[PDB]
Amino acid sequence: VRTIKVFTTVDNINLHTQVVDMSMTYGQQFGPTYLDGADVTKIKPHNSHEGKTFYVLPNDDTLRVEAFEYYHTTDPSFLGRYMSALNHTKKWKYPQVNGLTSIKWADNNSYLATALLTLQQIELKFNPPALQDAYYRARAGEAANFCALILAYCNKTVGELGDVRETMSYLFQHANLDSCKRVLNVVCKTCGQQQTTLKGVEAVMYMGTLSYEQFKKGVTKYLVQQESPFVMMSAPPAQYELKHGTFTCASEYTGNYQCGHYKHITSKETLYCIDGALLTKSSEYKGPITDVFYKEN
Ligand SMILES: CO/N=C(/c1ccc2cc(OC)ccc2c1)[C@@H]1CCCN(C2CCCC2)C1
Repeated sequence: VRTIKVFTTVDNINLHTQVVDMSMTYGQQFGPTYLDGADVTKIKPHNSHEGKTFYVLPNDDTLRVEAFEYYHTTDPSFLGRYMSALNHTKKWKYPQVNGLTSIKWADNNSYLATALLTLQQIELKFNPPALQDAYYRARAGEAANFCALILAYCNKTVGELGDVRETMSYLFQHANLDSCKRVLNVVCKTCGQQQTTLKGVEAVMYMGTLSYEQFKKGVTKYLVQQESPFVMMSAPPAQYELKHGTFTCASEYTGNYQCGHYKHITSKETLYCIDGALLTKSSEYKGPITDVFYKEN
């Protein structure tokens, strides 16, 4: 009997040595099987597959535990959806722009590129090891896996239209933000002392205005005390002037012909508009901004 040695895994951390009969398909021996995102279930082993690592679906307690510990989800479809996305994201190009990893436009990924750029400029501790590992690989230039995971965790497929604010929110909900806090106080002369506190993910997000200067000053009138490493402000896309040094980064959204497109503006020594692979540098920027991110120092 002709056989080769392969490795199976669900996390690419614990590798399980397996002997495969080249006469049988991977699906008959392991079940649904993947190589770098490609479904090889109906494929028989090639000699080139010797010593390669293959993803399989967790069909036993050992693989289930390893999967849950690594991904922090029980969704049985997660790994399949992750692999399906990876087979595309691995083919995307990831150019370095101004020291930041970006994505060349493909499969309507402007929102992912903009999120990827933003994530590199804020300090975030993910709870799932899968995200934390891919996060640091993405910051180093290898972001194909991180992008595939974002798609999987957000229940979005390659090519699906997406929203940066949504994507950031759902990723924040897989992060440790327990120390973040936003204390709100009612501004009144007759109501006395009225305060409520938002803790966790709610404290790092706000919808309604883009300016932190205004948000801090007011809103009935509410005084705000913000204690978070970062804050994301979102508002309907409208013409908005981005002044250098007054923000960290921002998302621009254009809706020409109801076909959306995102660009990323970051504030470095000057303003940089990163549109996928494209880069435009300006001292001033006016555009239809919809998200602005601010960092604590
Ligand atoms: C015309 O786009 N309007 C948008 C929008 C509308 C109301 C908002 C109200 C807000 O606070 C009250 C805060 C943000 C808001 C944003 C987003 C802009 C970004 C792109 N999205 C698209 C929707 C599907 C794909 C992406 C749509």
